[PDB]
Amino acid sequence: KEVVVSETPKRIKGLEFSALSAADIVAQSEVEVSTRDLFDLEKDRAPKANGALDPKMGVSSSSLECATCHGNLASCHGHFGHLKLALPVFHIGYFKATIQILQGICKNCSAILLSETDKRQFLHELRRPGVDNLRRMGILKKILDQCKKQRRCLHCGALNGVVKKAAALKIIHDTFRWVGKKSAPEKDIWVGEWKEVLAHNPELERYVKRCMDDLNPLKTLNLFKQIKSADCELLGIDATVPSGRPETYIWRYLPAPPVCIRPSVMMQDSPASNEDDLTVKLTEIVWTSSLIKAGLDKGISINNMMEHWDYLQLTVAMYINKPIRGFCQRLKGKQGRFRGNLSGKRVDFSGRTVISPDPNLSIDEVAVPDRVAKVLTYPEKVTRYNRHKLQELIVNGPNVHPGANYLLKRNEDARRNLRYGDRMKLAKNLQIGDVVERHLEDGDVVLFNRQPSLHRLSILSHYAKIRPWRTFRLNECVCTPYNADFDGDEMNLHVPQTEEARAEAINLMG
Amino acid sequence: PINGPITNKERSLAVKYINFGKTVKDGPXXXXXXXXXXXXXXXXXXX
Amino acid sequence: MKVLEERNAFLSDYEVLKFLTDLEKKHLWDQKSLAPELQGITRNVVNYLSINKNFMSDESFAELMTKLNSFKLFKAEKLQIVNQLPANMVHLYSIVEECDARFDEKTIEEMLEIISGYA
Amino acid sequence: EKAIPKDQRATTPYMTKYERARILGTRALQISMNAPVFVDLEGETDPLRIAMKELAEKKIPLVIRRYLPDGSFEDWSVEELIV
Amino acid sequence: YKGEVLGITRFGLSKMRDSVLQLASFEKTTDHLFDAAFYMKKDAVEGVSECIILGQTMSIGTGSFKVVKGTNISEKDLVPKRCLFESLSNEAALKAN
Amino acid sequence: FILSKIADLVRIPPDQFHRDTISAITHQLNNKFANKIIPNVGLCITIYDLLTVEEGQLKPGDGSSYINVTFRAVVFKPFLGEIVTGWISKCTAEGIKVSLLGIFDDIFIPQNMLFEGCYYTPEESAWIWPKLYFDVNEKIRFRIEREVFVDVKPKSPKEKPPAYALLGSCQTDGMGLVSWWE
Amino acid sequence: TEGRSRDGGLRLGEMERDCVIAYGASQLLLERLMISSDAFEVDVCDKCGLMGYSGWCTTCKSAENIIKMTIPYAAKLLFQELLSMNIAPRLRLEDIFQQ
Amino acid sequence: VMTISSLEQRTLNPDLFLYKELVKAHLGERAASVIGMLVALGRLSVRELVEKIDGMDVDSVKTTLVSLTQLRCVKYLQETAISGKKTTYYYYNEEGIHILLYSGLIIDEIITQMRVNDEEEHKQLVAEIVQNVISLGSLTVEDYLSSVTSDSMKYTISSLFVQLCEMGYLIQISKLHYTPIEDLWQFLYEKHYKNIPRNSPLSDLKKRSQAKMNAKTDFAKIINKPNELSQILTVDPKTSLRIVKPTVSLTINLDRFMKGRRSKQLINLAKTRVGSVTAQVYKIALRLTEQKSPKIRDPLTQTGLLQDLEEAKSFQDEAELVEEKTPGLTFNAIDLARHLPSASLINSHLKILASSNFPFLNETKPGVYYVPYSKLMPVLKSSVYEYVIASTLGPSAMRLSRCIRDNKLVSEKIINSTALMKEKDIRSTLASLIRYNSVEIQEVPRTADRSASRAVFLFRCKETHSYNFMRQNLEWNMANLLFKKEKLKQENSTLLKKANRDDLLPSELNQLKMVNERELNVFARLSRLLSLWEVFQMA
Ligand SMILES: [Zn+2]
Ligand SMILES: [Zn+2]
Ligand SMILES: [Zn+2]
Repeated sequence: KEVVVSETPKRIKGLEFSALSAADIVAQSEVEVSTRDLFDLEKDRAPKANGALDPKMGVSSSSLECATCHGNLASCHGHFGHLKLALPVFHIGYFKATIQILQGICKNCSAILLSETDKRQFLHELRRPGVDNLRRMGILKKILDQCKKQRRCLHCGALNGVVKKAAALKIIHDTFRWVGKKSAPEKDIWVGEWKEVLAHNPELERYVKRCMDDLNPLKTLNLFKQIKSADCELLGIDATVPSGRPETYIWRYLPAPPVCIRPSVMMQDSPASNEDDLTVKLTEIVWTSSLIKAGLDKGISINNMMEHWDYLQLTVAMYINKPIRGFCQRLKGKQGRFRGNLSGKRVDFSGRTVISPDPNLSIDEVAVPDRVAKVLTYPEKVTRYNRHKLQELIVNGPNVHPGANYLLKRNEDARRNLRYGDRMKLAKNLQIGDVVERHLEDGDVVLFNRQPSLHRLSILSHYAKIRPWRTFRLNECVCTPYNADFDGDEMNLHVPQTEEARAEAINLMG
Repeated sequence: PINGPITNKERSLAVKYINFGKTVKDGPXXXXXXXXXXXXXXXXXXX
Repeated sequence: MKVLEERNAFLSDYEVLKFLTDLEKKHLWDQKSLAPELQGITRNVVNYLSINKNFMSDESFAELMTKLNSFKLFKAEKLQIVNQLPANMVHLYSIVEECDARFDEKTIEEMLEIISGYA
Repeated sequence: EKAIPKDQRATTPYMTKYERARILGTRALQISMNAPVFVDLEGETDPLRIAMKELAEKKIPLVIRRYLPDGSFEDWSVEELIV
Repeated sequence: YKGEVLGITRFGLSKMRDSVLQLASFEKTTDHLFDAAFYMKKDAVEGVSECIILGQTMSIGTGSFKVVKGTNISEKDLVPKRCLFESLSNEAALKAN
Repeated sequence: FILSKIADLVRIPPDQFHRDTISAITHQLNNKFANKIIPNVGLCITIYDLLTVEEGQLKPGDGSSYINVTFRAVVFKPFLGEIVTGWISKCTAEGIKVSLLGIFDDIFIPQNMLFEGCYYTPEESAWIWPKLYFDVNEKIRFRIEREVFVDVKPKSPKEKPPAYALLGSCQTDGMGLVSWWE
Repeated sequence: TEGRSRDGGLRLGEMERDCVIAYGASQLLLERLMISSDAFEVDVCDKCGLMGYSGWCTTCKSAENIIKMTIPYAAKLLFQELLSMNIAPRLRLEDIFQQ
Repeated sequence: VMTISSLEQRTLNPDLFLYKELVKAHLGERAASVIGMLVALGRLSVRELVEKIDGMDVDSVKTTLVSLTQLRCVKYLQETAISGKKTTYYYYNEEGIHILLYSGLIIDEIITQMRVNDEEEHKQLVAEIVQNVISLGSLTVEDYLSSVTSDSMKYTISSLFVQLCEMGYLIQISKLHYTPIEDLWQFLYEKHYKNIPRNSPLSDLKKRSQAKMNAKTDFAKIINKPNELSQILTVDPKTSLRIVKPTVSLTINLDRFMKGRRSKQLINLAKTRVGSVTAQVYKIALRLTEQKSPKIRDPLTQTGLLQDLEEAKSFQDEAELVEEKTPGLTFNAIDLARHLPSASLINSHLKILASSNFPFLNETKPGVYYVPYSKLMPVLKSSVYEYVIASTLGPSAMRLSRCIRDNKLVSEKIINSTALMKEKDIRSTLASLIRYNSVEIQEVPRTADRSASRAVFLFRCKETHSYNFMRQNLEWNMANLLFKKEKLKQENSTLLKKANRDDLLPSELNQLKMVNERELNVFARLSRLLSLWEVFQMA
């Protein structure tokens, strides 16, 4: 019972970039979407049931029992599920690389068209122990332009042309630039095929022609299922086989995102529950997907289903790439832009106020007004010493300056905030392992800052003080480092937390 | 597909197949110098 | 957590009670001073162990080797007969592999009489 | 991997100011965790100011450990170090 | 030092550093993420701006050394003896048979 | 019972600095395993000795003492085929479940390899042999045969619990009751 | 958040970020940009480096190899963004101790 | 849910895992490592094995090397560089694992076709002899003869030894016989590029004819060397009967084993289309003429080099003319009811096999008749493939397959009319037909220039893509077949070890019969689809 658990400090080394293939997502599946469209609502109290949004996927509200785990928002993070897409719908980002993987490969054999020593020489090249990233781009280019000039197919027999990707998201390989006025064995069959066509109905073929040949996402996926092992390295894919080799670059499954990715945007000036754009996207996918799923064996026809399946690749490419964009943007466009000037946030336990001189304050001393010192806390762990005075700070109350606004017991409660009541007897126990936040006072360490930072002399650290009125006042000895003309400018204030970082600031940055 | 318990002859062939496999697993003595073009491999082939 | 080996030298149950008497002696030493969460194994071991041989020794244990030497019973049976079913007929029939077999009429009865010389 | 003996060292005998930052920080953090003190303590508050007093008499039972690029390790005692 | 003069510009900033996150940090967005996935880069998390992402310590300045206090335990009391084990056990199978 | 040899890392707080190392590491190691089950090595009971202990390190943001040591802990399993004293506890129609007081109730022997004439009855009569039978509170000798190991499900704060489970085959005569003899 | 009528805060810029780097203080940066702002824990496994919930690695069910550590919320959020798009932000771990 | 549906293993191992699966049952552990890595990375070097896996260096490598060499599971090649030293590169060797997948199947045909004698001691004799051959991987005559007991008949086992050489089957061990076809062609291509004493810079195209023609005649002597050689085997010293050379060793061969099953495929087509007697008349012909018939050996020049665009035929028809030559010239003149185990002349039964030709055989020359080995394959691949769709899906799937193969690349307009009956059900099975490849989809728009919907559609060709999908049937069938048979072992491993030591209780014998049942049937399923795959490996 209750097997032992051990722990050791762990750092991070490197990452590994790759594509998860078909094993993970289905195994990463908590639930399955199924159903279709709507919210899949229950019609009584209006909750969500299965489908896109669902209790065991994620939680957009304060209660919302997850049933996979418990403690809702304060515990659960996110869970993953998959979606079944009818037919291998094409990718978006890998599309550029998908042309390259479709380039150096035979259409005859669906195999590499290179020959002997050529392959042998390049295989020796990249295996040189040291390599620059530039060496990768150089050779994978070279080897790709080497198969351009060769008009001759190896074993597997006859051959084809090149692929120029004419169109979007429509891939067409034009067989072209055949030997001039030289009869090919395939050409005799080629022109022979059309002779049986133009015989029946001469009207249409002569009207429009010379579109050569395209490649459907389904058959090019079946064209990738031949090459395995051998060399995928010249194609840029190394196999230690956590993954199933480049069959992964075409969508079959799909990682339906948790509710931690997008929630249901809360309320309004009027009571309601509002969806977010990403929710509308994938719930629409289940519809246009099951459209092909439903009709196969029963209804419709040939030329109808087609563009609907061609509409599917338009949706997914739109999905992960009134913008209506739900994904590729928020990753790219989140609270920042680079013109050479970035943007930032997140500074807690702080304050801001104007400036004002004083002769009496020595350097490294900075007077902080008591009014902002009441709302400015700091963690303290009472041991062997503080027991005397800190228990007096508890009974003092969060009104006068020498007091404490919070208390934390080693028994790990939620927290003890002392405003509403208590005090008194509560200060009688005060076990050693507790934590109490005292008001800011003299003898502490606080670092000084000005927003338009220039050089190393911007950030400094001083002692604090408690004085009247309201302002941030410092010695007039230094106007230099912050370039302070006074005039009623603005000044940042930052107070550390742990004893480590506090001793770090004053004994070094002082 | 189809099949089932058909062709007792094939069953005997299957039994033999299992027997031949068992004999290989039990086995690993000369092997001599044969066909070795590598002096390093020939030295290890001595034992 | 890392393990340096499967199994070290075989330890039967004798010194368990002896060195858990040290664990006893250290913390509160139970019954005597009666007038954490180690109490699970503590009350458990001493109870099962001691109650057996009642209804032990020091020297005669190490002196029990004498005739237990000349026997070929090896290891698995050796440290086993220390406790279970001493000194009557078909008792030891079960524990030892191959059982009676080779020697029967007298020599095995020499086992019974000596292990009956325990209590 | 193995430690270079106390005999010979290529490292400078003095201490960096960055080292002092961690020392006072470390030891004072142990005070808040309710450790004992090896130095006489006058009546006062906080872990920080009693830590600087502790370093004044060099009562810190710590051994500074430094690393080279080749992994030749090191051993340096705080008490033996002089500034 | 690399043997060719280049740097400080987005076209020239990629010369030595193999870290994709810090290069996608200063200037780039789409390419470096997909390029590193294509060629299946690995590299490592080493530098400063690289570590402040994953939220771990730093290899320079104050974090250039490891603080230690030493126990200095004796090598004597560490070894007791196996009690009444190797005596009866082994000598039981080694006599007369 | 058997003696395992393992290694581990111990974190001792500043509070234990007043005492001796070996005494501090002891208590800590006791809070580590004790009654808890150790994977694949069997169930552990107590701690024996301490070896190899060296200078402990310190991480920047704590102030504690981290020491990596190896030690030999006393664990429990007799061997594949050993017979050991015990007695039954509960029952249904599967087979009898024998519990050894002092270690665990985990031992359960279903009736398959048992004597040819054994059967459970809904009549509330436990078992019957074509000799006699017995019930709870009476001592039982059981032999070990099969052993299985599984992982653990996540803990749920306020069935498949086979953390450590042993079963056996008693068919050889003279097992299950000690008063049949003598 | 930012501004007024909600709640306040302050600003640490990259221009300013280099200043505290120039002092060479590692400890100050660990507290301010992690503990002081957003502190988060993420369950990760050594094999198939990824993120998961509780004791489940999901796609592989083990609970034996899962190690729990700390890491900024922006990191995980960046990973959940990347990973949903087709890329692998895999993570491997190593022990600091044992020399 | 629960992953027990085996979706985990489904995606990531085409080809590949096949090889190291079989050798795992053979040996396992280290043996599966090297071969499995030899496949994935292809060409491999001795030092390179150590780097990747950290495979217990130099203890396993040297051990696995000689282990794979005796059974020749690795293709060996050695050369040097302009810099210096030496290098030895290993390849996955032919199919030697498929032979391990064969085993008794080979010995089957060995026993069955060894008749024209009648039910002799041969059964228990050569069963012991052949099983000793394949297992060791190589057998010298004398050292093997030493294994035979003394004070008995020594030529009793040698009664059939020189009869093992026979016509096909076991041949001698010769030199470089194991060698990459690409490499041996390049090594033999030396003395060709190398040959000219600064002759003259005229007609650069003559360098083509020079090297090629001289390579082809030098290639023929090498490939026909193992084929037919009477030197070693037919040695006949006095004071005895014909006895094979005690020095030169032997090895089995691809010749008549791959031929025997190929004839069966022809028989299965024969027997279907004619009577049982006609199948026998056609059989007795094939048995005599199978020796000089290349058949399975047909291309022999294909692997290892380019063909051409232009000269492709001049290559192909050069093979087709020698495929015209040998069958026409060499093969048997008309006989009359040779022996056999209908009186007068049986050629009348050939005439009913004559008047009816399509789909297959019945090619005649004046004075001599024989079955072509070239034009026979297309109608052979047709039938079998059509029977596959017949077996897998219903009757509707059949009819539409040929409907696309009558004419070519047409729309649904004349298809709906000319196919059978109903639109909706056709669209149903059209989706089932277009489900996995094999009809593709056409490429052309109707006046949209690739823009949008309502464009014309056509169904066309794609043979090799309608072929390779039967090559995906190779591994994944046998995979789970053999795997869950092996998983049946480790699960029952505790039982099997108890059974082996016994060689008791009601329930122990129950699970003993269980596994043995599953064992038998799963090997019968193996050989079944085994015969199905073998016909789909060509054209
Ligand atoms: Zn949850
Ligand atoms: Zn090709
Ligand atoms: Zn995992």
